[PDB]
Amino acid sequence: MSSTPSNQNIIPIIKKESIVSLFEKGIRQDGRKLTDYRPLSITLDYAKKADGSALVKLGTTMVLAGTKLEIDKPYEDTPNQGNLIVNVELLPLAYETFEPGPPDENAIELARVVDRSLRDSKALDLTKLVIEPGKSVWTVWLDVYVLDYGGNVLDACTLASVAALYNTKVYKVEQISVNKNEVVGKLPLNYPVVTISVAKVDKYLVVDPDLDEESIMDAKISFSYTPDLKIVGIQKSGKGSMSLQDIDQAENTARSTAVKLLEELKKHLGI
Amino acid sequence: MSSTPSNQNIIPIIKKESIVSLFEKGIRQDGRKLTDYRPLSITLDYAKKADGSALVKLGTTMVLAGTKLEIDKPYEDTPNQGNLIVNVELLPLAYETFEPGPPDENAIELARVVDRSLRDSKALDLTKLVIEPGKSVWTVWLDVYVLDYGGNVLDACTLASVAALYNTKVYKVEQISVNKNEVVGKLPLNYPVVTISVAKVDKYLVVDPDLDEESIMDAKISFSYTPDLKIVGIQKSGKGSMSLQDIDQAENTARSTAVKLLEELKKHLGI
Amino acid sequence: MSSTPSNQNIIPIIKKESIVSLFEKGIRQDGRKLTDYRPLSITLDYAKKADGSALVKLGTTMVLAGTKLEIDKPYEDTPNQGNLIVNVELLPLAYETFEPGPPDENAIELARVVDRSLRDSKALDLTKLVIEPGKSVWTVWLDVYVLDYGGNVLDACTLASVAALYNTKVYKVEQISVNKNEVVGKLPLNYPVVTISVAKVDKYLVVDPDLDEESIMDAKISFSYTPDLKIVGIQKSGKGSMSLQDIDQAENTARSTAVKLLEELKKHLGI
Amino acid sequence: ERPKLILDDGKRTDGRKPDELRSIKIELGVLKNADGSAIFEMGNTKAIAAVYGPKEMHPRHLSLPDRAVLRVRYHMTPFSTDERKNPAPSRREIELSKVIREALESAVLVELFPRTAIDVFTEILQADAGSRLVSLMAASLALADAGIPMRDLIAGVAVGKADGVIILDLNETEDMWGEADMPIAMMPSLNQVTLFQLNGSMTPDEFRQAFDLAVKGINIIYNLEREALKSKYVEFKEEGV
Amino acid sequence: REMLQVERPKLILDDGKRTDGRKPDELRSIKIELGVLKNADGSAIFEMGNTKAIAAVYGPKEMHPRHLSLPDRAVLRVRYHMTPFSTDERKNPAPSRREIELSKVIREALESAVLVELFPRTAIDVFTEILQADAGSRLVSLMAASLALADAGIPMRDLIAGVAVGKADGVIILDLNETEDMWGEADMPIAMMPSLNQVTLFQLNGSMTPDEFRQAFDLAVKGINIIYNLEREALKSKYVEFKEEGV
Amino acid sequence: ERPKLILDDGKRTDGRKPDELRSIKIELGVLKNADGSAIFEMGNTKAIAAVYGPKEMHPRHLSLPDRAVLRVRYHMTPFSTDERKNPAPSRREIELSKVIREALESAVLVELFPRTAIDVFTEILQADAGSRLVSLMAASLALADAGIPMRDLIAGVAVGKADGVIILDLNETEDMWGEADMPIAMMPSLNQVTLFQLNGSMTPDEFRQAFDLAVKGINIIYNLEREALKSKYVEFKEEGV
Ligand SMILES: Nc1ncnc2c1ncn2[C@@H]1O[C@H](COP(=O)(O)O[C@H]2[C@@H](O)[C@H](n3cnc4c(N)ncnc43)O[C@@H]2COP(=O)(O)O[C@H]2[C@@H](O)[C@H](n3cnc4c(N)ncnc43)O[C@@H]2COP(=O)(O)O[C@H]2[C@@H](O)[C@H](n3cnc4c(N)ncnc43)O[C@@H]2COP(=O)(O)O)[C@@H](O)[C@H]1O
Ligand SMILES: Nc1ncnc2c1ncn2[C@@H]1O[C@H](COP(=O)(O)O[C@H]2[C@@H](O)[C@H](n3cnc4c(N)ncnc43)O[C@@H]2COP(=O)(O)O[C@H]2[C@@H](O)[C@H](n3cnc4c(N)ncnc43)O[C@@H]2COP(=O)(O)O[C@H]2[C@@H](O)[C@H](n3cnc4c(N)ncnc43)O[C@@H]2COP(=O)(O)O)[C@@H](O)[C@H]1O
Ligand SMILES: [Cl-]
Ligand SMILES: [Cl-]
Ligand SMILES: [Cl-]
Repeated sequence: MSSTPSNQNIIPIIKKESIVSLFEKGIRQDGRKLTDYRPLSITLDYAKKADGSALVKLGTTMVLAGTKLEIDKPYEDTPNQGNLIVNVELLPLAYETFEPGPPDENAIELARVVDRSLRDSKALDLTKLVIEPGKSVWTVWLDVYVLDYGGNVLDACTLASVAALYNTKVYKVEQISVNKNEVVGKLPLNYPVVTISVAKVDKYLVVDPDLDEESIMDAKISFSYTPDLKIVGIQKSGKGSMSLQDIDQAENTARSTAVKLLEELKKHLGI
Repeated sequence: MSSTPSNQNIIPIIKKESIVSLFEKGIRQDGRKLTDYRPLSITLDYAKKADGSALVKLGTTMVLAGTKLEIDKPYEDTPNQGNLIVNVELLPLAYETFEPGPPDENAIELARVVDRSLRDSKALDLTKLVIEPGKSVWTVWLDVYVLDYGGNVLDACTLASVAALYNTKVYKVEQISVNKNEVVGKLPLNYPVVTISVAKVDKYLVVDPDLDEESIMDAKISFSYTPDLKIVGIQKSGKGSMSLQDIDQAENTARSTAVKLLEELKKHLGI
Repeated sequence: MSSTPSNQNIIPIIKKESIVSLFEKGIRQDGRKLTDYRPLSITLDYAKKADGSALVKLGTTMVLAGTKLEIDKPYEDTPNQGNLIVNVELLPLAYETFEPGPPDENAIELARVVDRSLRDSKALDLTKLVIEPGKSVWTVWLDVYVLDYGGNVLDACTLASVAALYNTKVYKVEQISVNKNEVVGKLPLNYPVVTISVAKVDKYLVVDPDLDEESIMDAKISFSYTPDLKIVGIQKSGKGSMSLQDIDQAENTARSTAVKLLEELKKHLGI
Repeated sequence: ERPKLILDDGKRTDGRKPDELRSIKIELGVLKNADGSAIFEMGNTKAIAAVYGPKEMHPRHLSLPDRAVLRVRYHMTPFSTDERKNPAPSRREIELSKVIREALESAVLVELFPRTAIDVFTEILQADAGSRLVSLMAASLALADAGIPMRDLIAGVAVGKADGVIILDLNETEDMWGEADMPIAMMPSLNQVTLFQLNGSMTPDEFRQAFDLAVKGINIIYNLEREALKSKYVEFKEEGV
Repeated sequence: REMLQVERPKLILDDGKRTDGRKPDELRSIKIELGVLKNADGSAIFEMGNTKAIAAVYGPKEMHPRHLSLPDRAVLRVRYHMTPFSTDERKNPAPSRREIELSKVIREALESAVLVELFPRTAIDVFTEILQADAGSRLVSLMAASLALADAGIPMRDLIAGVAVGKADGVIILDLNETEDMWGEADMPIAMMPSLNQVTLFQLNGSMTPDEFRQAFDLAVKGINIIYNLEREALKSKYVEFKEEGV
Repeated sequence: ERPKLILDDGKRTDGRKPDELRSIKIELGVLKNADGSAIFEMGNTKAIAAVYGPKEMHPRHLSLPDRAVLRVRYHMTPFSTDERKNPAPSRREIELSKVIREALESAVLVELFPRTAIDVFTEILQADAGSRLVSLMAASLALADAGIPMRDLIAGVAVGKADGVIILDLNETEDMWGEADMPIAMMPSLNQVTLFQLNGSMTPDEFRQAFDLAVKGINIIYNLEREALKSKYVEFKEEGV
């Protein structure tokens, strides 16, 4: 059963206006324009014992994503596909008020949202992960851990995920057994994917909301893009609502940002 | 661990005597005699995506039971039988003081009680659900959902269950796969079964207690009957106790009511 | 997640000095010396439906351990070994501050500690439990139930366990099926093992702390010994700390006690 | 194999044109014990919602000082689908519950009832795609039936892309094989989007087209909701937008 | 229609006698002892034949979760549980549906005896463990509890006594076997406050004609009364042993 | 074949002498949102700890009247090991959390903060034996970073017996195949043992030898901890005690 969060911070009336009055001048607290992204750092192969890993810092948000490959019989439903299991965890260490031990509501929501934009975009080609058709396929465990909650966690997960996958090493397949030091190649990835979150605060729209900005927003909406700018996932979020034209502009903005972010993601990954 | 329900409505001393004073004149609040049943409605094949379904209204109580058939290897213990898995659920739509999330003390008890009177009566012949002996049998999932708590839920479950089963459609068995639009026949049912609950309030016995009547009763006792009037299950229930002669009469009454109820159930089912 | 026990019996400042003032004279409340063990009773084959069982009374502590043998495929990891499974039940029955529901961090700790001193000591030879190598082995379920919490539960579990195993009857193996009334022999046991717990209270060290003594101790440390006095497991326990020389003497004491306890355990088991 | 989603004549698998709603059936106050109840049916998707009106909270500290706490539950009965859905809640079921709760939080005037919890319980009796929207609307009406004041009623459709054709109100089949499935919910009078999700693929254009169509659908539904409120019972044979 | 014979074993054998050599109206060997656990406020071990249960009681105390208490009553917390080595094949420790239902049935049974009004805001813990199961485990458990409560000095209306009564090979029999529970037509646990002639627990699984029901019922009482006397005795002398005997 | 641990001039599998520590790397205040944070690395075991400073308890009755309640969690990320560790906590993970909590309870001055909970969260990012000690030390430093007053910092090593040779700071490999694995943690300034465990087999003598060696190791580590406190960042290339 889902219920209104009692614990998430009720940020005073006064503080909200301060931020809005700045928005009115097209600037924010940290200094960036309404459509700007926070500084982005990506450190690849961070967790050494992962198959592929990525440490992402988007502003003060920190996410560590790591992959782990396993050989399984494919699901009886989908006999010609490898499996993908995305797993967001919101470990308390992220924020001043969290519960630990395997994920809750938002952790699950984050995972499914990241899942759907990897799967539905065929950014990762699951049909290319088949070893013995119907008998054995690769299972790609994606485990995404949020270490520091800086706001706009979704976008940072998408990034950490895409990065971890691109970092992933496939191994030699001894015919029966895996061999974990003869590296065969890389994951069958068609292209990277970015998720861009736009927050509606008051009457303004804001790209990549920070912690404060999130706590005062009416709602946020997230758009997943493939490199050629096909929309590949959308998620409205938050207890407030949003007008029709709000959403229209939101996507407009989300998209012309997507280009910039995608280039920068590629630079971290190496084209 | 089991513990005294705290949640429940402690119904005042005064209200009880109002009801008892009426019982003394052989009448109840709703108008019926001490041995009468509430009005009964049964709508068959209610949930369309079930194999068989039944919506039962006994007074203000509402139960929707639905069957779902599956092919399984039979229990290693019982290699010549199909399986019956009952599941009663007290969803919180039922009543004010109700539990969300998978079934509790009361619910489990309801399921097992319903189970035992179907299984021990051989009302449903499990030996007649074998496809390949020892290799594959039918598993009959009965799922009983209580939507409106009007009191005396047990009897309405028995009814909704028996009805759902009689509504159940068996399918063609392609030898390996099920074919869900060539209907082969019906479930191997020997006869219907009814459960009659008698509540001891004060010194009186009352058939089919309603919500008020349940909250003031000392205890209730439930009798399951096959059409031939063989007792096929008994369950005492409630915080209080009951004398020897109380039980004697309870069964006497329960039985000469069973006949009437059975005749009415059959009308809904078409004999 | 692990947290400081809130139901933890905060035994007053005053009561502590009564006990310490006695320790200063080298005596305790019950009368025994600082290095003495509480009276020990063992009743073998107590639970009749167990393969082997032992009821142990160490002071007012009661533990009932029972074994149950099963035939399983060995773990793909360890293909030439029978399996050992120690479960532990701090039965709510034992103390007034004991929640029910499958093992808590305390009950698990006891199990793993008992496990490690049976397994790492090769007191029970797991390689000697193989039926058909790689295909089928014996799984030894050890289930230890604490019935009365008299303090120093760990030692009494070690004892109950060792006793239960020595009481264990192996059965005839019909080649496919077990035959539970042709007794083939006994468990492949190399030797018994004892665990001795030494509690640091104030500046004193105390062997086999009772309930009061446990509630006032800084910490306790437990040593597992094989018959010719090889240390085979160590566990520090408690919210407080212990000096280097404390530990040194602790083990010294633990060991010259181990001899006496082992001789007494053997008497109960019969040579 | 893949079934063809738009047949040679321009009609879908159930014989609807790209712009036609499925048969809608609504009724209120169907449960005695709930404070408010509603059954909603779009085509073969059948949901029932019960509301338990503003009451204080059993766990004291979990309440809210100025707000009602919404407690929402989306759940699929084991016999709502072609193969027995497991009763124990799935990740899908959990996400949906949140998405729905949030949706309702934007409509319900939760400030009016501090320290109080409002329970909204939802059961899918038959799933045929857009189960989450039928659920949400059932809830919205059950809340209205409960006399709980909201900003507006909530109305919604799944809109999608079939064989490159943008279509209104999806099938089980259409959800399964089409390029895109995009549930949208509104407070239509306020022109406010309450729930918005897309899974699948769309060009910004297609996105905006499907969006325009979703509105036209929502408006027709919203009128039936108004009607259901007045007369307690509404039926609607399928019609073009 | 050749040389065909039934696979289910005969339950009423030579003379009146059952599989364990008892006549239809004979109780299994009973053994009771109180105050066996140091740390409990009240304790009891009860044995009927090979069914052997232990019950511990934790006397009237306030509730850790404040709002879960009752304003005028004690809250009974009861637990029926089977140790993994109580049966012929390892019973799983984690509680079964059977175990859950039985806990409720037993709790309710006790709620009718214990004077819970005397202790508002307080919880009374009753913990029960089956050490060997041989049918009627729930009754051995309930009685163990009743006595453990009495041992705890908690005032009740009466002690609770109970037997499983059943139908074997069409013969009505008293106090069932593991074997008789399985193969017989009917198994009917019944518990009483015998002095008050009050039924506390009542269940039937299986099949019976109203007549058979009433016969079995009469027999159950006769059994219960003999047991009830041993309970009284166990209270006074803390220890009771009873070699099997006909009603 | 059981691998050979001590080779033909007594160096170990990673080329260390019996008395050499693995490479240590410490850094504090690495997390923005925590009240105190630390990353600790010994060889290939890396842990991260976050602390959430003294705050009141959400469940009122669970607090302590004169003490802070320590809430500790040891957890291994699914990609910390050679084969995906399951995220849901194991029995091993549970015991360790307790063993660690108790360890910390002897250092932290919990009396100073009645009614308050201090949260200590720990994550193993790579496991290479002695994960529990790296975890504990990370915690100890994260607590210190949080400005929470303790009696002393906690330092620890796993000491063991390899091919009958007593060795300091164990490998993944050495933990596996060696006769003994004995984690030991200290408040070195107070000469106080905080955590102490042995799994495996040892003669009282060997026990006492390993013990002496563990101290010498702990002291070197303790110095780096002091250093990490002052300069917020410490690196240490392996060498002999
Ligand atoms: N349960 C159920 N029964 C019957 N009909 C059902 C239904 N759920 C939906 N429907 C039908 O669909 C409509 C409309 O709803 P929706 O828009 O969501 O449409 C669904 C539906 O068409 C189809 N689908 C998914 N699961 C189905 C089942 N069981 N039965 C029938 N159809 C099913 O996919 C659409 C999108 O689903 P979702 O939003 O959940 O996204 C999924 C999906 O893309 C994929 N996934 C997961 N499980 C799948 C199965 N069984 N089949 C196909 N695809 C499946 O992963 C996404 C999220 O999965 P998640 O649960 O978060 O994580 C799982 C998953 O990654 C993996 N797992 C498990 N089983 C599988 C299979 N078979 N294949 C791939 N991966 C799998 O394990 C992860 C860990 O979870 P754990 O298992 O440990 O709990 C409704 O009205 C109705 O008509
Ligand atoms: N999870 C994990 N993956 C990979 N590497 C891991 C790791 N955890 C640690 N490490 C690596 O080892 C070093 C140092 O570790 P440690 O100091 O703990 O030394 C351990 C470790 O080396 C090894 N071990 C334990 N688990 C391991 C896994 N998964 N992989 C590799 N090695 C593993 O055993 C040493 C001592 O272990 P412990 O004190 O925990 O006692 C265990 C152990 O001896 C044995 N056991 C349990 N699980 C085992 C696996 N997977 N493989 C081999 N042996 C394993 O049983 C003892 C008791 O376990 P417990 O959980 O209390 O109870 C279980 C057990 O009785 C039985 N069970 C379940 N599965 C198995 C297997 N596979 N084999 C035997 N018995 C088994 O069932 C009981 C009931 O619980 P249920 O399983 O039903 O949940 C780290 O730093 C890192 O580098
Ligand atoms: Cl849907
Ligand atoms: Cl029983
Ligand atoms: Cl470790």
